[PDB]
Amino acid sequence: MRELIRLVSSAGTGHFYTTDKNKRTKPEKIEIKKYDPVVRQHVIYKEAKIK
Amino acid sequence: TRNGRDSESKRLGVKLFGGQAVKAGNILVRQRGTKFHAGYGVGLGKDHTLFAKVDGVVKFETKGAFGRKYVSIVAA
Amino acid sequence: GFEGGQQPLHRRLPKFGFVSLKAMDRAEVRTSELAKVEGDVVSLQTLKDANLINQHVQRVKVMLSGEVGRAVTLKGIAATKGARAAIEAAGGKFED
Amino acid sequence: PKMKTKSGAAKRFKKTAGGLKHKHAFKSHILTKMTTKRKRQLRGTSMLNKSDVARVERSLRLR
RNA sequence: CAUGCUUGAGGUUCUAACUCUGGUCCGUAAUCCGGAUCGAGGACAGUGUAUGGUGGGCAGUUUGACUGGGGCGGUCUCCUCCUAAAGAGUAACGGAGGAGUACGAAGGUGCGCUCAGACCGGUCGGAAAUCGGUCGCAGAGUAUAAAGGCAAAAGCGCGCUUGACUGCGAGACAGACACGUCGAGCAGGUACGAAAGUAGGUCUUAGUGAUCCGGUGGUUCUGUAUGGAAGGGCCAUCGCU
RNA sequence: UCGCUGUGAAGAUGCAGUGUAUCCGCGGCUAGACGGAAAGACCCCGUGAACCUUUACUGUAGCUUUGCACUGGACUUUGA
RNA sequence: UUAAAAACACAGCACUCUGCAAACACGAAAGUGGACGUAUAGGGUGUGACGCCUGCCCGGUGCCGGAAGGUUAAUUGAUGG
RNA sequence: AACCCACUCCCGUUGAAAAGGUAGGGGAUGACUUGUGGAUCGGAGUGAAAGGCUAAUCAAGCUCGGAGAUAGCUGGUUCUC
RNA sequence: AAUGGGUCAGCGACUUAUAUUCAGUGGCAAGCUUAACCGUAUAGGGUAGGCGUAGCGAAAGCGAGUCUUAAUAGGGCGUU
Ligand SMILES: *C(=O)[C@H](CCSC)NC=O
Ligand SMILES: [Mg+2]
Ligand SMILES: [Mg+2]
Ligand SMILES: [Mg+2]
Ligand SMILES: [Mg+2]
Ligand SMILES: [Mg+2]
Ligand SMILES: [Mg+2]
Ligand SMILES: [Mg+2]
Ligand SMILES: [Mg+2]
Ligand SMILES: [Mg+2]
Ligand SMILES: [Mg+2]
Ligand SMILES: [Mg+2]
Ligand SMILES: [Mg+2]
Ligand SMILES: [Mg+2]
Ligand SMILES: [Mg+2]
Ligand SMILES: [Mg+2]
Ligand SMILES: [Mg+2]
Ligand SMILES: [Mg+2]
Ligand SMILES: [Mg+2]
Ligand SMILES: [Mg+2]
Ligand SMILES: [Mg+2]
Ligand SMILES: [Mg+2]
Ligand SMILES: [Mg+2]
Ligand SMILES: [Mg+2]
Ligand SMILES: [Mg+2]
Ligand SMILES: [Mg+2]
Ligand SMILES: [Mg+2]
Ligand SMILES: [Mg+2]
Ligand SMILES: [Mg+2]
Ligand SMILES: [Mg+2]
Ligand SMILES: [Mg+2]
Ligand SMILES: [Mg+2]
Ligand SMILES: [Mg+2]
Ligand SMILES: [Mg+2]
Ligand SMILES: [Mg+2]
Ligand SMILES: [Mg+2]
Ligand SMILES: [Mg+2]
Ligand SMILES: [Mg+2]
Ligand SMILES: [Mg+2]
Ligand SMILES: [Mg+2]
Ligand SMILES: [Mg+2]
Ligand SMILES: [Mg+2]
Ligand SMILES: [Mg+2]
Ligand SMILES: [Mg+2]
Ligand SMILES: [Mg+2]
Ligand SMILES: [Mg+2]
Ligand SMILES: [Mg+2]
Ligand SMILES: [Mg+2]
Ligand SMILES: [Mg+2]
Ligand SMILES: [Mg+2]
Ligand SMILES: [Mg+2]
Ligand SMILES: [Mg+2]
Ligand SMILES: [Mg+2]
Ligand SMILES: [Mg+2]
Ligand SMILES: [Mg+2]
Ligand SMILES: [Mg+2]
Ligand SMILES: [Mg+2]
Ligand SMILES: [Mg+2]
Ligand SMILES: [Mg+2]
Ligand SMILES: [Mg+2]
Ligand SMILES: [Mg+2]
Ligand SMILES: [Mg+2]
Ligand SMILES: [Mg+2]
Ligand SMILES: [Mg+2]
Ligand SMILES: [Mg+2]
Ligand SMILES: [Mg+2]
Ligand SMILES: [Mg+2]
Ligand SMILES: [Mg+2]
Ligand SMILES: [Mg+2]
Ligand SMILES: [Mg+2]
Ligand SMILES: [Mg+2]
Ligand SMILES: [Mg+2]
Ligand SMILES: [Mg+2]
Ligand SMILES: [Mg+2]
Ligand SMILES: [Mg+2]
Ligand SMILES: [Mg+2]
Ligand SMILES: [Mg+2]
Ligand SMILES: [Mg+2]
Ligand SMILES: [Mg+2]
Ligand SMILES: [Mg+2]
Ligand SMILES: [Mg+2]
Ligand SMILES: [Mg+2]
Ligand SMILES: [Mg+2]
Ligand SMILES: [Mg+2]
Ligand SMILES: [Mg+2]
Ligand SMILES: [Mg+2]
Ligand SMILES: [Mg+2]
Ligand SMILES: [Mg+2]
Ligand SMILES: [Mg+2]
Ligand SMILES: [Mg+2]
Ligand SMILES: [Mg+2]
Ligand SMILES: [Mg+2]
Ligand SMILES: [Mg+2]
Ligand SMILES: [Mg+2]
Ligand SMILES: [Mg+2]
Repeated sequence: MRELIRLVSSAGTGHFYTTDKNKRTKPEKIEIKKYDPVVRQHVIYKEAKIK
Repeated sequence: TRNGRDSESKRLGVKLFGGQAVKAGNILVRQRGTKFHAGYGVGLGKDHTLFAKVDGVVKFETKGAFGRKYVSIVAA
Repeated sequence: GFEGGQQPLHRRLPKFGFVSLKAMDRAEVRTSELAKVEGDVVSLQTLKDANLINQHVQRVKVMLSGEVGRAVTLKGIAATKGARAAIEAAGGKFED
Repeated sequence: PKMKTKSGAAKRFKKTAGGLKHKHAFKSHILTKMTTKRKRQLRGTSMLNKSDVARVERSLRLR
């Protein structure tokens, strides 16, 4: 089953997104570009642990 | 008996009929699929909902090829 | 609060906020109440000589309501910007 | 003697000049599967419904 | 490593604590009880307190509803069709089927293209593979049931990509409440395209669970003499067949 | 304070139609007055009660393990 | 005070516990019964004169014995934050 | 036979009697019957065991208190327009 | 032919205290009113306290505005 993850911004701010993924089929970490409200720019987000 | 199931009713159908006055943002028809297609001044939602982008009068005309049915808004 | 066994409102919704104990020593005074002290000096102890504030109040602020009656001087009492002009306009000196 | 207000009602409804405020439900957990629009519109505080004022006031001993 | 300094653990021994429902003296004229003295045991036993195990010996309680009586059997939340009487809604232990997910591309955008099937010819396959031609117009397809849709294809392929964005939100639909559904537009930053433009997930409708409590990341709030902290609040998120 | 056939909260002395019948006792018999007696014991219901059972839940008397106190001396083995 | 029986008791049989301040029972305890008894004795359990007999199973749950190993309480408090 | 008991039939059932009577019936030197005095009791006693008995009361006596327990259940609720 | 009542006479069931909301009727009025208590004792005093004259915010706080927000944009609540 799909397991929850967290996407945390490359900026020093603690802002994060949340989603889920297929850990068995896609093992590589998700490296997405999203909008950071705190700094107000589009930056890079990286996977972490939802727990 | 192995049958006792059903689902709640969704209240679909025509909300504003022909000749009626619409305000922008009003919901016109609730659908599954596009039984009515959006005409002038009418937009389509992401669940095939017809709403109003302008003010005026409901028209309800069928026209064009393919024999479709169109909901539009005309000046009152 | 009973509803027949259905979950009632006072247990269906979340609790929110906290109670500020800082505001329990606070009082607010209209500008229309300022022309009721004995003479020309609006202080904390003079507002208690009338019944404008309780005996447990330590901080007082003046808001704009009504009209100022005379020319009073405020001793260590805060005021808003609208009340600052209203008090000052009618010769009311403001100090401390 | 004196009427005792319900403790749990006073923590969830706050009295204002515009009625009684309260927060929204369905915002405690299970929040990844929710839409951002749905969570954004459950964020503020709102007024009690006209059909709940009587039964809530009677819990707060206001009527 | 003899050696000195303390502590952990076991074994034996001694008497002096404690024990005797053992003998003889006295109180006393007394199978109680004390005191004295002999004998035995001996730092064990036993009691207080803290703690693990066992414990129907004893106790306070729980053990759902629907239902052509109750039990047994079956069901209980959500989606699609009929019943349902051409607006909505509408019951039965009425007639039929599905859900408790999937997808970082199966999402966005620009460009490009049309299926199933039949017949004819063609090297081994041969009724049916791959190939060429004619006919066909949707009898195909749609991640997943059924209904309603589908040429600007919502179907199929490729390049680039992250709008599966943040704050809102005129106005509506539904509705006992709590929840639910659609959304033009405005402001920030973006992605495709020469541009007009399109994009706030997927053709639409199932894929779900209130509060309390507790954990994790931030915070212009509070912080019981004061300065901090603990704790609390707010915002984001996690844990319920 | 009659019978019958119908009607009717569906088995009538009392309602409809009709037939019978002067007024009142006494000795007898029990077919009806859904006759008297006991707020049905059977059945179901009540977020009722008791008492009984057990590997239902949560406790508990008793029994049992160890730490500390009452509680000491010497030798010996052994560890830091 | 609707059941006198095929029910209960019984002599006989077996298992088991108990070394005496006995096991066991009543008592917050002192104490008392067992017993002024001492394993040919005392308590519990089942079967039920007498005759012939009483077969196989120790996997489950109890009880008895074992102590190597695995887990395991109060207590103590290395180390880190 | 006395004495103790209660197997059968009938009567009685508003009884002579809130468990009897008339006819028959069982034991009758014993694990017998009986008088007087004494001991054990309410989650307790006693029981050759029937859930039996503990003052005509027993799957937990009687009495006084908590107490006007609680009763989503029956019944009743009084003059006029 | 479901309950209750043989009949009479007498008794027999929406009360009281304290907190509070709405309406009617009064006193004062941007103010109204006192509680314990004192008392020449239903007077008079006693205005500690309660409600009103200002809201918004979870709060610090700001105030005819405030909160959300990067936003004097929108929107919620409030104001003659
Ligand atoms: C059933 O037959 C019922 C109760 C009998 S006793 C179980 N009849 C009563 O008359
Ligand atoms: Mg059915
Ligand atoms: Mg069905
Ligand atoms: Mg239906
Ligand atoms: Mg859209
Ligand atoms: Mg429930
Ligand atoms: Mg005052
Ligand atoms: Mg409270
Ligand atoms: Mg939620
Ligand atoms: Mg939150
Ligand atoms: Mg003894
Ligand atoms: Mg002695
Ligand atoms: Mg002695
Ligand atoms: Mg000695
Ligand atoms: Mg010892
Ligand atoms: Mg010990
Ligand atoms: Mg002990
Ligand atoms: Mg018990
Ligand atoms: Mg029990
Ligand atoms: Mg138990
Ligand atoms: Mg209890
Ligand atoms: Mg109880
Ligand atoms: Mg119970
Ligand atoms: Mg339960
Ligand atoms: Mg039932
Ligand atoms: Mg029926
Ligand atoms: Mg039937
Ligand atoms: Mg049935
Ligand atoms: Mg069943
Ligand atoms: Mg119709
Ligand atoms: Mg219809
Ligand atoms: Mg209905
Ligand atoms: Mg199913
Ligand atoms: Mg698709
Ligand atoms: Mg071909
Ligand atoms: Mg086309
Ligand atoms: Mg409507
Ligand atoms: Mg460009
Ligand atoms: Mg809880
Ligand atoms: Mg302090
Ligand atoms: Mg401090
Ligand atoms: Mg903190
Ligand atoms: Mg009839
Ligand atoms: Mg009649
Ligand atoms: Mg008849
Ligand atoms: Mg007749
Ligand atoms: Mg009559
Ligand atoms: Mg008649
Ligand atoms: Mg007649
Ligand atoms: Mg007779
Ligand atoms: Mg008769
Ligand atoms: Mg009868
Ligand atoms: Mg009764
Ligand atoms: Mg009854
Ligand atoms: Mg119930
Ligand atoms: Mg019980
Ligand atoms: Mg213990
Ligand atoms: Mg000990
Ligand atoms: Mg006999
Ligand atoms: Mg017997
Ligand atoms: Mg024996
Ligand atoms: Mg036997
Ligand atoms: Mg036998
Ligand atoms: Mg075994
Ligand atoms: Mg074995
Ligand atoms: Mg063992
Ligand atoms: Mg006699
Ligand atoms: Mg007898
Ligand atoms: Mg008999
Ligand atoms: Mg007899
Ligand atoms: Mg005879
Ligand atoms: Mg005889
Ligand atoms: Mg006789
Ligand atoms: Mg004989
Ligand atoms: Mg006696
Ligand atoms: Mg006694
Ligand atoms: Mg008792
Ligand atoms: Mg029995
Ligand atoms: Mg008994
Ligand atoms: Mg008796
Ligand atoms: Mg009882
Ligand atoms: Mg009693
Ligand atoms: Mg009573
Ligand atoms: Mg009571
Ligand atoms: Mg009545
Ligand atoms: Mg009258
Ligand atoms: Mg009659
Ligand atoms: Mg009846
Ligand atoms: Mg009647
Ligand atoms: Mg009745
Ligand atoms: Mg009845
Ligand atoms: Mg009667
Ligand atoms: Mg009034
Ligand atoms: Mg008035
Ligand atoms: Mg505003």
